[PDB]
Amino acid sequence: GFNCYFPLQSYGFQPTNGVGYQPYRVVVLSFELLHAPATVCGPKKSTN
Amino acid sequence: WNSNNLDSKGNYNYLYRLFRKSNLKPFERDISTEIYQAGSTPCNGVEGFNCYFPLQSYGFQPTNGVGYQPYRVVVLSFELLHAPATVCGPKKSTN
Amino acid sequence: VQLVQSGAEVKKPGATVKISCKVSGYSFSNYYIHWVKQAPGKSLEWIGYIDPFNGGTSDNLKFKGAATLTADTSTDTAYMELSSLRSEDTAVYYCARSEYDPYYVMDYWGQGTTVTVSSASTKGPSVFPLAPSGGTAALGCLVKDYFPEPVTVSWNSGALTSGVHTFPAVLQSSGLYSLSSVVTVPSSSLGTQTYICNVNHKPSNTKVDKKVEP
Amino acid sequence: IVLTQSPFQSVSPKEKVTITCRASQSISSNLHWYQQKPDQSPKLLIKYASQSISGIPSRFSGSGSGTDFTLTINSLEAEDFGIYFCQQTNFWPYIFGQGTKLEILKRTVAAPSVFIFPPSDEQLKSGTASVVCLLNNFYPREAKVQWKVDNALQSGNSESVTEQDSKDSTYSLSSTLTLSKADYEKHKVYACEVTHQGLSSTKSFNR
Repeated sequence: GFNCYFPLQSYGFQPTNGVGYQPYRVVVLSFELLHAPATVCGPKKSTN
Repeated sequence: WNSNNLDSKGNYNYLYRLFRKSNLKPFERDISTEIYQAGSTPCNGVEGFNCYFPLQSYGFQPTNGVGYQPYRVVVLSFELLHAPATVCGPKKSTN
Repeated sequence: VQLVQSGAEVKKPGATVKISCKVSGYSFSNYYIHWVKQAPGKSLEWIGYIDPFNGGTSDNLKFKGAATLTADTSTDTAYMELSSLRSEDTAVYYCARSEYDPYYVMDYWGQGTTVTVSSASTKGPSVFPLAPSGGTAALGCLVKDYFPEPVTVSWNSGALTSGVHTFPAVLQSSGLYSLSSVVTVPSSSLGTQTYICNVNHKPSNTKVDKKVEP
Repeated sequence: IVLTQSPFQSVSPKEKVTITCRASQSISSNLHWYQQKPDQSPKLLIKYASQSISGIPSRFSGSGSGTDFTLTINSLEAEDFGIYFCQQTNFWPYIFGQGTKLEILKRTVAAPSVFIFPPSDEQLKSGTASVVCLLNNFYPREAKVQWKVDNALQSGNSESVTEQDSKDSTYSLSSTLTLSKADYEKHKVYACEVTHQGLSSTKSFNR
């Protein structure tokens, strides 16, 4: 109604949208570097 | 004792070391003005990204809270006994 | 819009050339400053774009110098300090201003930073005159045995200008550089006029001044 | 993110040259273009592959279709020549186009001007004897520099530059004949014979 607004809008996502209006698939990693457990890790420091 | 009654101005004559490469040894003093480096790139002696000036002053404003009020801290340090006694409790040397 | 950078360098492999790129003519903070590697005899190759507010920077895998683009907001200088140095890290590194979006638009980059990365020492010229043959005698200077590029060969410390046609250096049998700067001079000017090439080589702190005589 | 450009395209004045940036695998509409005159800050000709950035002449134009990204350049001028770079956008960091060196025909061919020089007295004295030939204002940038020690061929120690771009949009070339002072004195004529489009020249300093 009047002064009542729906919070969450969906773009029309059209392949005809520009480079910046095309939907990007966007992921952002979260990792604490050192100081927290190694579960996903490389060799860590693993010597011979 | 607080210098709020006197030294509060802010008072930027009084200054502190905001960062240093490590913790101090007792009674250790540093007069070095060298520029700080928080990165792996040499700063060329300028402030900036990961480059700052480690010595900051506490501004002392008479309107500051008791936390930001100045205090004049003085220490009278002595070796206790077994060493030559120069300052002493005012008790004269007996017979 | 405008970028002023670090000076010419000769860098050890494994050392770190620190190339400052200082923002003038525009705002450091509004623009990714891209960096690009032009080596002598090569084309442009991406290394990384910096963000001015964001210390985190995408760096190229490719050649990896552990390049860390540090965004200095006090002096408005995007630094590229390139480690893992190599004779291919000898290059002209252009810091490229561009928008902060996935819009990458970069027009006037740095003026270029001509940085040799090599084991060789910085060496300047050994100056020599050139000996001459209606009334125009052919004399000049062959610059010798210097490293790195570039070299600006002036004449008479600004007292000689016209007639000069400068021929950039030979890559020579030593892998070094001999260029011949030649001013076309009159024969009547011979003996009443001094011809001195002043050949400056900056990285080696070398100035040698010498007369050209018939 | 992989693209490549033609190593060079040598075209003629008043002809149009559309320079190719052909991207491998994935592509986005945004792409960029350049001309770089040798040893200079690359200057952006095109923006988002659809837009010539302001300040770029109307002969420089740009477009793209799928993998194809074009810099369409028209009616070459002898001063224009440079190296033409492109930029893949997004899709992970980029390969700049390897460049198009512009070699424009119809520029004026001329006999290279020979300034030929003996070793300086301090070059001879020190023992490093450089007989110095120079080549000026010849198009295209070409030579075979044949040093003649007396009339004989010099098979080693004769120095040869690769011809370079000069201020006039001409091509200047240096050659030095490097000898010991002994090799210098005992041969009378060090002859600079420069084969240019099949045409040698002759100028020398008699040693």
